[PDB]
Amino acid sequence: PMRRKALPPRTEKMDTDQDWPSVYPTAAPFKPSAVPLPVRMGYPVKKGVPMAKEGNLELLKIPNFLHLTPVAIKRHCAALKDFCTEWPAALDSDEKCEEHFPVEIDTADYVSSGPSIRNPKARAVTLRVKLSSLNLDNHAKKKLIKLVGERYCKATDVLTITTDRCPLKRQNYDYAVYLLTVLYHESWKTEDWENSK
Amino acid sequence: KNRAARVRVAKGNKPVSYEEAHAPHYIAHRKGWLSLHTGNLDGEDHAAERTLEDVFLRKFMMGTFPGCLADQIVLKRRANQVDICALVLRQLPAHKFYFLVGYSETLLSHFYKCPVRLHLQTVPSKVVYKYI
Amino acid sequence: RKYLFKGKRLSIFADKAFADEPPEPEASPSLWEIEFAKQLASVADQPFENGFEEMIQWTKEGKLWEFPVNNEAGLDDDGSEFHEHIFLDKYLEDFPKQGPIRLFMELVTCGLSKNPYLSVKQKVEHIEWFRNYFNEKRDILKENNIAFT
Amino acid sequence: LHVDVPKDVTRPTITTSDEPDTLYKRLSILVKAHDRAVLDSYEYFAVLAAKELGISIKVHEPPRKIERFTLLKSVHIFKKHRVQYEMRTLYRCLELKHLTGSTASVYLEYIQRNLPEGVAMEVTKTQIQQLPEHIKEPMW
Amino acid sequence: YYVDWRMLRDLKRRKMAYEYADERLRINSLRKNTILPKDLQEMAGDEIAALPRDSCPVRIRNRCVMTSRPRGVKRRWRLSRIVFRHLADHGLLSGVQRAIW
Amino acid sequence: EEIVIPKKKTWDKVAVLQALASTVNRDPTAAPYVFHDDPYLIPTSALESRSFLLAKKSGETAAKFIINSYPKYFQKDIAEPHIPCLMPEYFEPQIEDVSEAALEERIRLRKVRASVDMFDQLLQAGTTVSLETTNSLLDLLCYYGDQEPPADYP
Amino acid sequence: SPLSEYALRMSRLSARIFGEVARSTDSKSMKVVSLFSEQPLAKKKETYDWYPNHNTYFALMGNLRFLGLYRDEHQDFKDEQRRLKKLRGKGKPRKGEGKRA
Ligand SMILES: [Mg+2]
Ligand SMILES: [Mg+2]
Repeated sequence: PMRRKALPPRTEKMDTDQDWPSVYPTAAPFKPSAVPLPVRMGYPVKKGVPMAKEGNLELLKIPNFLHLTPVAIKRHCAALKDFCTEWPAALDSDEKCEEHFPVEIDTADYVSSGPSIRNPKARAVTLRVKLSSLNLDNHAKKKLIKLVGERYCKATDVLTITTDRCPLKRQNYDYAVYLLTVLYHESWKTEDWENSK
Repeated sequence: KNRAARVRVAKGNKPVSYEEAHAPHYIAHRKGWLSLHTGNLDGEDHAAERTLEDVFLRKFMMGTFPGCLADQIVLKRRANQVDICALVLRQLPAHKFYFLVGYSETLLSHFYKCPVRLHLQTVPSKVVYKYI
Repeated sequence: RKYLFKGKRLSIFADKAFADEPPEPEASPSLWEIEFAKQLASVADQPFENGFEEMIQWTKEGKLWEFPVNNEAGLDDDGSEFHEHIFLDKYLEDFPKQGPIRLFMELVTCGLSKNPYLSVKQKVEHIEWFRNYFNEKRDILKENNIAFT
Repeated sequence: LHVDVPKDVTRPTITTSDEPDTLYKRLSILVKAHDRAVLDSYEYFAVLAAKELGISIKVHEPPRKIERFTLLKSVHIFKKHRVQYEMRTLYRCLELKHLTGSTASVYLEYIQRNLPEGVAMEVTKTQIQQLPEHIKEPMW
Repeated sequence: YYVDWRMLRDLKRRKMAYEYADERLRINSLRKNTILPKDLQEMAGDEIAALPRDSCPVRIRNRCVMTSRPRGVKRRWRLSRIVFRHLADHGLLSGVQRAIW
Repeated sequence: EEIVIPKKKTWDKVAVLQALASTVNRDPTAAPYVFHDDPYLIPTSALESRSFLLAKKSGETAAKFIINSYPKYFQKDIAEPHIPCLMPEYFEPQIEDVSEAALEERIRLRKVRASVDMFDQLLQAGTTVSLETTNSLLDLLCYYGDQEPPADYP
Repeated sequence: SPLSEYALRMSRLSARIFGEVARSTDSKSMKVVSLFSEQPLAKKKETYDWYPNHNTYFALMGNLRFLGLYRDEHQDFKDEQRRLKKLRGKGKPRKGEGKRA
């Protein structure tokens, strides 16, 4: 019962005009038997060369991009084009967007490594609208600016409503829209006590 | 004198691997990190839980592949996937490795509730960086 | 000659002007139908051919996260709404409409509205606890001129 | 494959809905890592992917953060002798512009699924929408 | 088996504080204000006292999860300085290196 | 004046992976993906190919046995979203009372002999049994032909 | 400066909109809002799950060692020290039969 003998590395059978994307379709660790390159890594000893690929822990510790090569990325994006949709041509500038879509909703996603996909910061939502875009009478704009306090910035004329109190992002998003509606309608309303300013 | 993670000199007959040869102050200079997760990055959580999983995962692999490990394992976490890259000596028959891979993967996927994969690169014998 | 679809047919059956009239789940899936479906899957069951096919199977089984990442995937708080979490004064009707107890419960429900770590059901449980507590202390409250329920 | 090639490869079904699509004015992707070289390789992969899908992208490097703490070197006494440790965080910000919601989902999936180990992403989508219909008209 | 009997006592303190968290919150709220009658506040001061001592969350001590060391712990990793240095000096902590500057 | 917003396309969660898979082809110089990508672990012959996979399937069964026999150690769930397929399985009835409902559980678990005992016991008491429930019992018995479902264990 | 009627009535109109405390509340009584807006210390996953389940690890690995699928060098080392010690006659006495009666 002799010990088993390892086969010769399959890099020997790889042609120089092969389809490398097929060799590394997805993210994998560095395999010295599949990567047909004489790469060396390691601080060399005096009168020594850097270590070879076979049995090289340092090359294994690297997050290689062999699966992501310029030929693969172009072949991948060619397939992914059918998913994309075209931005409306008319909105060629940021000022043009402010005209037709004055409300800016900021939402943040977080990607980390672990068993849990939960992040506490993902619930927060931020609404930013310019008071110029809102139809506000001279009375209304003064009332809107006093109620919002520091949320309004005179330099930029932007009202910032940040809502994180509710557990979910869809709840916090709907709450910020609610806060704007009440502030807008309340600003137009005139109360008798306002005549005493 | 500093005694931390330093394989001391003998009489030139002690084989040491690349990982063993370099003392702690060469970390991030000549040798990298054995585990790569996002839990020690700034403004990131769950460093303690990733670190505890690493300690166990290393003790598990040593016992599950006793005497068959050529060097310390490399742990790579991407999303919820865990990837274990181990240099293993060619001592055991080939079919035994297939059994231990199926067993160790399924057992650790039902223990941490994540997809766990084992990547084995077999060496004929331990690779010696230098004799110290 | 041996035309596959040209020639005489059995003609025992007639053209299906009506098709699939009875629903496929005429009854809840029986053991016979549940087991046949498992065998149909095995007919085309081949091993993974690359990392993509392995990841495809893991995703269908829930093992691998869905992309793009949603940090609130599968996390719905009883299908509630923002107004349910924020406006909680409906539950304070049983309490006195004015007085010290109302002033206290106002502070309690204000904090609960700003609590993102509790569901509406849990927040209501906090309010209900105080209703029963003050009911028990009716005699001490009456001495202090506070009338509860 | 030299002679044996797939004939009609199956492609996923993409069905256009009747709901309007989201409009992202901006989409900032802040990747973090302990290694600068990994960010450089990821920056090249992400910028190439955007250019191939028609997306407009810009890149800058936010200043790095180094967090240092001190510990006691000995197990017992010898207070004056310490050992210090640090964790380095490096950033690469990919600022995309004028993306529909379908283009941002496919792109983010593709680049998030290819996120190297040890790299953390922080997407900051900025949607643009009209005014609420109630707000549009003042009602007393 | 946990590391030692001290870690065992700490673990139980942590599980009895989780059981009594809502209760000690609701009762203690009645005391941390100036809006309720002092008679009720004096009585709530005793209901909170009557709860078991291990329900109190200030009797929890953060110990190294692997050696049960009461002091010297780093809260981000839950390890003592001695255990942390062993993992850090071996390249096993992801991104932790020595600080040279 | 009014801008025309494009209609959003939609696709399945696996659609993107399927698109990327379509690009790549089989590697002519590599063994099937099932087999480990190491020269020492590549199946030389057809006998080793089947033996290597049976050793893999055997190791998977050894883990599933331990998980299903010591479930208390595999119960802490730290995965959000929750992954049902990575939790211990339970196949023995946990309803002790002898009722039509308890019989229904055994039928759902597909135990043949235990269900017959509880059905006869239900008849011995004479308690009503629904015709639909009585049919679920016959399905299990008729399909498995009065024999306990085949399984492998110590 | 003082707050005039317009200022005070505007402040209450704002608080009513943003769900803030509307009345004049002492600093002491503002703790009730804090207590019920913040997760208590004992309910945070860091506190109640501070430790790994040491019983699961010690039990699971022991069960695997008895099934032959795991090897504990430390335990095998101890098992031989006990075997040798019993031969030398220094083994553990039986309970209730200790040196002292
Ligand atoms: Mg001890
Ligand atoms: Mg303390």
